[PDB]
Parts: sequence; C-alpha cells; structure tokens
Amino acid sequence: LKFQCGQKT
Amino acid sequence: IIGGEFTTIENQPWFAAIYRRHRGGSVTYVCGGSLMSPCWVISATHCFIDYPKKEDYIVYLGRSRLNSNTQGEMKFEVENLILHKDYSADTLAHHNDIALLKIRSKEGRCAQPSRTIQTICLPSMYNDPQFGTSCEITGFGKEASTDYLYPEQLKMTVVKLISHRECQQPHYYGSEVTTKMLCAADPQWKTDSCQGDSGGPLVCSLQGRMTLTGIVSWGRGCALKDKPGVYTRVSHFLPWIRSHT
Repeated sequence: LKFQCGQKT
Repeated sequence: IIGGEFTTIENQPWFAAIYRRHRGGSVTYVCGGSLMSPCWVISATHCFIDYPKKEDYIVYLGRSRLNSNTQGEMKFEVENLILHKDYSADTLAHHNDIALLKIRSKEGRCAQPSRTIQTICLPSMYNDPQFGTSCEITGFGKEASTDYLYPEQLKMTVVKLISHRECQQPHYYGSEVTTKMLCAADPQWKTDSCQGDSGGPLVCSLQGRMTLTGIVSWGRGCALKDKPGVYTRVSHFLPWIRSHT
C-alpha cells in the first residue's frame, strides 16, 4: 500500500 | 555469498540490483544496493569510483534473478549519483565507502510499494546492535572466490557481528579497520560476502526494526579464517545521508 520500512509480506 | 541459501526478492524487497550499460548492447551487473525511501537507493562509492557516469547505470527493484526478469520488477535511471568526498582506498580497506543514487523511472516516478519492493530502515545516530547479533547479508556476488561469473539466483546468509577489538587484532586486519567500519564473520568461517556483493546490505534487527546496519565494502579473500568481512557503519554516516536526502 505505502512503504513500511523493514517489512516483508 | 559463500554458503547461504537461494532466495527470492520477497525475502529482501529493499535490495536493489545496479547494472551498467555498455556501448555494445550488453548490460553487466555492478553491485547491490538498498532502498531507503521511494526515490533513494544506497550502495558503496567504490562501486562507481571508476566510471562515475550516472547515465550508464540502470537500477532494478523486485529482481530475484540476475539476467532474466522477475514479474513485478521496476527499472530506473540514476537521476543523481552522490559519491563520498573523503573516499579513500588503501591496500585493503575503503574509507567512507557509502554512495546514494536517486532513481527516476521513465515515467517520472520513484519506487512503488509491492510485495517485492519495500524500503529498509536506518538506525539512529551511532546506534548499532551489540557484537554477537546475527545479521543477514544478501546479493548476487561470487559463490567461491575462484569463480569468474556470478549466480543467477539471489542468495542470502546470516553472519554475526564481531567487536573492533577482535577485528583489529594484528592477525586479522590491525588498524585497517576504523570506528566507521563494522566487521562480521561466521564463527566457523564458512559463509561470508564476496566480490559482486559490494554495496549490498547487512540487515540486523535494532529496537524492533530490520535496520540497515552495514554495506558490504571489503575483506581479504572470501570466508577466510580470521579475515572477517568489513562493512560501512551506516549509523556513523546519518548526518551525511541526511544532508543529501
């Protein structure tokens, strides 16, 4: 959606 | 990477592949990088030092392979190439080995968030994990220092951070390592970063986040006993990054 630094999905 | 496992970009979605175009039709891989914010990628200066012509590099995000496509990948041009002033190289180390690449897509945009494209976090001022922490490095570098080609699939491995005291021991690197560098090795010297991995990230968890603690910079050989991999200490460059981003 928007960037969330550090997250993997 | 020596040892490691093969992965896909979903596991490192902030990793950037930097290639160079040649007046001949071929594009070759140069070094790896990481996405800090939608338009900025960070890597190492020594990766550009010899041919600082921004117009000749291409940056891909969302890429699990080296020369074949991955669906969901994005290609960019380097709108700005910022290398470090004070960058030095000696008979081993590279000092101030950090670089910034501002990217622009052929439509006027920066990176867009997906399952294969995400940013990585920066530490806070001079804040690092304690030596011992296991961090992971990723990239398309060599799998043996004697090979002459790079792998086609992305790889990753986990290595641990060691202290400067340990890395500056005479039989390691002496005073070639400075406080603006960090050393990381495998206790049993089995896996390590290698040529072709430069510019790529050393990620560790810090205060709960997956943070970019180091940038692959140099090392004697690859996975050599008492020859740790040396990385740029990102937490010490925050002011520099900031004045440009």
